[PDB]
Amino acid sequence: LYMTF
Amino acid sequence: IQRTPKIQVYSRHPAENGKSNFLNCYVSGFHPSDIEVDLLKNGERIEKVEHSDLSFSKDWSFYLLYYTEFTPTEKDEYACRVNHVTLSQPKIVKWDRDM
Amino acid sequence: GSHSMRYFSTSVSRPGRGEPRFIAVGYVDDTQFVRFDSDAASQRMEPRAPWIEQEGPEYWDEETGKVKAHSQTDRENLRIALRYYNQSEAGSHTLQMMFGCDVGSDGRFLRGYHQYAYDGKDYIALKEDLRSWTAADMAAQITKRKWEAAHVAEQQRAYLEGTCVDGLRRYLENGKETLQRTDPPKTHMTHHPISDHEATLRCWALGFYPAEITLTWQRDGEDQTQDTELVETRPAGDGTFQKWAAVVVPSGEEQRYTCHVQHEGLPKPLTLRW
Repeated sequence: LYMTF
Repeated sequence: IQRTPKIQVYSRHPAENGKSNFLNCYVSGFHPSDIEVDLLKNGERIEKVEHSDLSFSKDWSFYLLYYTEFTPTEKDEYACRVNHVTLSQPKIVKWDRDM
Repeated sequence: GSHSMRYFSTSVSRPGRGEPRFIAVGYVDDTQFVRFDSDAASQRMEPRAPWIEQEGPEYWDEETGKVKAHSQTDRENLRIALRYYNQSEAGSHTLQMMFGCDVGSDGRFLRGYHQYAYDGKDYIALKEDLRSWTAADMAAQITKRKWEAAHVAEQQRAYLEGTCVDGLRRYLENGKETLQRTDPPKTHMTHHPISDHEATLRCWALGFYPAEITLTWQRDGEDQTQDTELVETRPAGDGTFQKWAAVVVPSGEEQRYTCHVQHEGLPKPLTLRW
């Protein structure tokens, strides 16, 4: 079963 | 960072003339990921060669398996040719039945 | 024993070639199970192992949804990284990410991982406490402050303690016959004279799973560490692994050397002698 810098 | 590939070329099973088999070229420990890996039969590039999905180790360096089905004979020579930014000319590693 | 699940992903920017290539792969222990390739025609998460195909298309619909979202995030992260390091748009750059969990033999959560590398070096990583971040440089410290303020760690801990562990337990039972198997190494020795007075002894381990193994040469019981030639463990391509170890011995003294093979599929360590 598999926000920015 | 730049890391040169480690290269191993080898058969899935110990080679027996006339018995079908798989020829492998395993490249690992390299960065960046763009690399070209060809399997050669008597100097000639083998046409149908598959490879594993790009993955990497705990230290972030990449590894790939290139492979093709083949039937060894006593006369035929095989090699792997690896082309990577860290290499001024492609490295050609010959297949040795005992390595 | 213990088990682990890992998702790996790589993003490589190619400025004149269009948008970055994104490749993700999942693993249970040493066995790959899923893959996604952004350049592939499918645009789906695809099965790479027999035991994962029995999942329904709602699993696949959700998994390719989440992996597609990841490729978009890491694409924007590649551009943010260019700004932070003040790098030109000419160059190709790489963003790697790993995440996943370990469980014990009773299936309990042991460890979890969420971490990134930029151009092959550590960028930011979640600590073992799963509340704090390790920033590797000044650029990563900006990301750390941003994620501390947004409480990113709490989300990841929830995923890593809950969803990751449940996925891993399920795959382990559904794939019990391949994944909980143990294949012992098939071993043998080769012997080649290299001169009048010297010969090579090579000790082979073939067809073993999982990859972890130890091959050691001794002379009269003394470890030959510095004098042993050793190759990295390598995949055979059928799901098993191979390794060998070699020493150069004086001709006629072959019987003084022993090769020792330890693997978790062997009842007891193996000793080979030419």
